[PDB]
Amino acid sequence: GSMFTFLLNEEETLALEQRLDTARLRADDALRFLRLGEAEEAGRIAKETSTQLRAEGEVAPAASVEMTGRLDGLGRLLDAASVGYGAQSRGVLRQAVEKRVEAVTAYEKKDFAAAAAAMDGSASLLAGIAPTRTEELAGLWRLEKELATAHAAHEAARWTRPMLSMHEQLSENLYFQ
Amino acid sequence: GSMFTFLLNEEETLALEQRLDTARLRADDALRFLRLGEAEEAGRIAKETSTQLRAEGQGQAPAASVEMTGRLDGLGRLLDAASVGYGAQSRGVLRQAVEKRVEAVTAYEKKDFAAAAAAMDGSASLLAGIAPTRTEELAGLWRLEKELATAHAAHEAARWTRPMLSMHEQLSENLYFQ
Amino acid sequence: GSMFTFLLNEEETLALEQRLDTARLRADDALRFLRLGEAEEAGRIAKETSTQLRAEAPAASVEMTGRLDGLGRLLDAASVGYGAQSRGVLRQAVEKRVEAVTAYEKKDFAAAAAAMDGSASLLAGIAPTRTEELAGLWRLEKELATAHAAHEAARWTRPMLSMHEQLSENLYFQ
Repeated sequence: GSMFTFLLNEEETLALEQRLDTARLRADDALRFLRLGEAEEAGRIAKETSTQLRAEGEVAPAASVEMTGRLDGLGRLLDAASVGYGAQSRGVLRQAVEKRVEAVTAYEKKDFAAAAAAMDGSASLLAGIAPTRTEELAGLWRLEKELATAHAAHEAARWTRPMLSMHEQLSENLYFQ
Repeated sequence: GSMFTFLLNEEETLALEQRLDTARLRADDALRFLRLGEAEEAGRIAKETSTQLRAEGQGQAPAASVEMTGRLDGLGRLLDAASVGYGAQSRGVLRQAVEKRVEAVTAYEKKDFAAAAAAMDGSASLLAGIAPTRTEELAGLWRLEKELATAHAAHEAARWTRPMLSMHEQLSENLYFQ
Repeated sequence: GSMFTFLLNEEETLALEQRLDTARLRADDALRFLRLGEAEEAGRIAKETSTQLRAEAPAASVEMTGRLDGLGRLLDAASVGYGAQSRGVLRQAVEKRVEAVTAYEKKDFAAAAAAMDGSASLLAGIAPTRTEELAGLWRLEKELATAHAAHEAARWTRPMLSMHEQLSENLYFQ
């Protein structure tokens, strides 16, 4: 095809990339405890990870991108919950998955408010798998929502910053503005 | 990946990509029902998804190796879901299905892609034993995985034709790769 | 400030990549057997895959990231295959992976490597007559993380040496 190559000034994001990568490892291990029926420890890890992510932390993605990421976070939570509690709680887990199906239907219609509401419903239903650990399950869902938003903002800025530089260069070259 | 991004201004290529991603979410949720032993609902979703995906593709070439790499991943997804949903009761049947997947990977490594495709169909067929009243549902899930792998490889092939941005890796002050 | 591009066909690099991709498929199917409680067959495939990988200096941080991912795949397979009866052992193993991540975050890679080995060793307890097989699974995941880190380290020296050789040929032997 045809290639146009720009030389731009680097924006370094490595320490931020590693920080989100580490938060993702932490959330994964909280979910590994949930896969073993250990909601107390899963919740404690999630609370500390959320705390650390907020303490150490322009252009926002489109709402559709936010919901794509949050759907993935809900999927991770449901999959962990299903391994950890499917021996006993398939009734409640089926309800939670049904709600996630409604979230995808809303997402497909571009009704992102209904998508977000259905996803919150899905996570609330999981409280029924460990009713003495509902705060922990709620913290796991908050962490997944927080990591989804954080990754989407980093993925947005990763390409927005160079596209803005290119756009501004072409604007100067073509219109002398 | 993380070094490439595709401009999606054509809107019809936007809508085609979102349609494939959304059919993937649908198939994932059908597999989530299978992980809970709900083969009837898993199959109902798989058939609705296949029907809609085919209809919306109407009126709209990757190597055999590329097709099979994607189909192997679809088989992997189905096996993993069935193992969570039915491993407590049907490890005997699930073991047979995985053995057939192993044979498919051997055929794939030998570049015998016809044998690979056949061995994957045998793996999926053997899965019927975990839920003998829901054998049509289980075949519907496998067809959806194959259909999604075929569609994604096609969309991934029509990728070079679309405008795109790429970042080069800097090897030195004056030397880059892409 | 003129720009020149050398176009090179790296058939050997692609073949190396596919060899690692296929070994990933083999390792995954070993883990699939573990998810079904079939530790004997899992370890057999692991041993056979490690042998084939052997017949056919990494950066520390990259190898450690790969090892942590390998440990995650092993803990996830083991939780599915044995979580119904061996949760006490598996919980201890996950605790060690958490220690490994903390050490990794501090770039204390000796402590991270020790914790990961401890995590995998604790997994042995889920199938006490098959701990050789479970150890074999973990060795394969570490060998794969070493092979990917080695591949990444030599990713540019390979085509650079090929280019250097082609330029030398054209400049001095034509």
